[PDB]
Amino acid sequence: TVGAVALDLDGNLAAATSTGGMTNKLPGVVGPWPLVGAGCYANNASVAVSCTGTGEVFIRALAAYDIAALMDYGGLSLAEACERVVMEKLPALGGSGGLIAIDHEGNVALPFNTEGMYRAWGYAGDTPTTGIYR
Amino acid sequence: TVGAVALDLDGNLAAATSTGGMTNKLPGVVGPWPLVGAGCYANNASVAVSCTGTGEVFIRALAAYDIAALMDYGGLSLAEACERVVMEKLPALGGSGGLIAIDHEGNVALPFNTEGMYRAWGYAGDTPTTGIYR
Amino acid sequence: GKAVIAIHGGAGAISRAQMSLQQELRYIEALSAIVETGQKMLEAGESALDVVTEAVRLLEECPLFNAGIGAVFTRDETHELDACVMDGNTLKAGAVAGVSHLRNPVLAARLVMEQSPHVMMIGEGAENFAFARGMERVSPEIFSTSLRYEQLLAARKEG
Amino acid sequence: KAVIAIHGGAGAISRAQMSLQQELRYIEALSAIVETGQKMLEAGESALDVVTEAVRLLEECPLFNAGIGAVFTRDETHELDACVMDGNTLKAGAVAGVSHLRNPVLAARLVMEQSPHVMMIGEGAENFAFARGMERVSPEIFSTSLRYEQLLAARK
Ligand SMILES: [Cl-]
Ligand SMILES: [Cl-]
Ligand SMILES: [Cl-]
Ligand SMILES: [Cl-]
Ligand SMILES: [Cl-]
Ligand code: NA
Ligand code: NA
Repeated sequence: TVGAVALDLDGNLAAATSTGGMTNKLPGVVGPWPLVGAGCYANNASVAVSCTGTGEVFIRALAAYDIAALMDYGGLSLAEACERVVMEKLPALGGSGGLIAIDHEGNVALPFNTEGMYRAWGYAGDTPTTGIYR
Repeated sequence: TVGAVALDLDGNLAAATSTGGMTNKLPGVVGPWPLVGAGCYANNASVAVSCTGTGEVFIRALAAYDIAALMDYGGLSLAEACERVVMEKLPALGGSGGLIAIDHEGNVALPFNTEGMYRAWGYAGDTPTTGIYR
Repeated sequence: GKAVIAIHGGAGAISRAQMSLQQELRYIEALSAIVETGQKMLEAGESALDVVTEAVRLLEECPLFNAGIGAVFTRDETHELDACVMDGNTLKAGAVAGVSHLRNPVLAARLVMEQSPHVMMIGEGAENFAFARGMERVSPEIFSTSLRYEQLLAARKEG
Repeated sequence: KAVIAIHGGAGAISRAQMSLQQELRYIEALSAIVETGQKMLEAGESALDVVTEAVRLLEECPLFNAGIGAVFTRDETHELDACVMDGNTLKAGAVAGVSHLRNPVLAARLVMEQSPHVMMIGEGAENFAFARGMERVSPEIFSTSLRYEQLLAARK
């Protein structure tokens, strides 16, 4: 799985995700990646999110939309909503993974509960940041 | 599309949805019905929901989970969450349809913004109620 | 606590002008029978998960409703069926989409839920998983009804 | 405050089993893609076009499990999925289970823009794309040695 989220100069959010699924997957399995609200979500009112990890858990937890709803309805910060979903709710269902998120104020979060997540980010006009490990 | 929601004597919620889609649909289209959080959702913490109507809008608005999140995070009653989603948010996106919902306290709601919705409900030990029109 | 069921058979443009009371009564009688089965199962201590599975299985079997037997026709005069089920206790779910050879999609969804580590399967992969777990293969012709074929015809031109 | 973030997957990445030069191939790929998105944002390109292009580049890069470099299924096939959502209009497009589309994210965007649907699957999704001039690719153009060896190891 791969993904991207962005906030543009006009204040618009967008998200995308693409994958091959899991090595040795049972043919016909659909994970959260092509599912709006599970693998991918964007709403200018709140956040743009793209997810990666244990597919069935991100569907059950509606992880991408849950970030949005925790912020919009719960009043959580982006960082608190990410901590809640990735470090608490996903492991409680037996899930491993992470996500990338940008809110409408341009806060960015790249939470993950795995050993690694290939990731990078950067503000327009600035040097990018990259990572693999924790 | 058809569906069912229930609350059992043990306090457990469940939801199910099944469909043939739309007459004359393009082969390969998936509407909101098989999709957790769009057409079907259940969580003992909140609500069980089964949806029917404009496929694309129920996905974009994650209607079934939105009921749950409005109740759990927003503190809305079942009736308030149902009005918000079915009578305000879905029409704002051009969506037509309805849903059935039971919350963890045993309240039942059968909102729809269409001319009709084939529907029925009943408490265990009570006489059932049926409807077609408004 | 107070157990309860609700069911639906679809939302859309129903008008009184279009309907006879006998037509309406077929729908009322079917809905009443299915909700009464659900109520009786709840009263007897059956799980919410088993009750919504059985109710939707009955709505599938009922030709009046667009699910299972009585499914609408696609542009290609095919049937493509989808279903989902979710357990609020465990937050497990199962779903199938784009299946044509499974009589009761909700039962296939329950099989994904209960007999796999997955939530959603599609198309031939979903069918093959179900068949490997002993679910019967049917012809998609079993879903066809004159009422839904006439609705396809009324929506198109012939050639 | 325009900004982009990308990812190339979360999971068990082991540093004992990695050289710095191996890691740097991933860092260099991520850095190049984020820089392309940053430059598009600075130029006034839309968030939707930026995430589409970033994901298209991650698909093209064989290092990442999307598009070229997709993992293998139990049957030594590829089954690809993608989604894209516009936070301004709340429109979305998605494809699942496609094997003959080079760039699933572009097919997802095609569903969003050229149909009233959000999600299409399998051969019906492919046929929708092909009927709109998207190219049919050989199903095997995604295959790489590294992902085939990981398949062999997953079985063992
Ligand atoms: Cl890990
Ligand atoms: Cl930066
Ligand atoms: Cl690192
Ligand atoms: Cl209507
Ligand atoms: Cl009525
Ligand atoms: Na039926
Ligand atoms: Na790739």
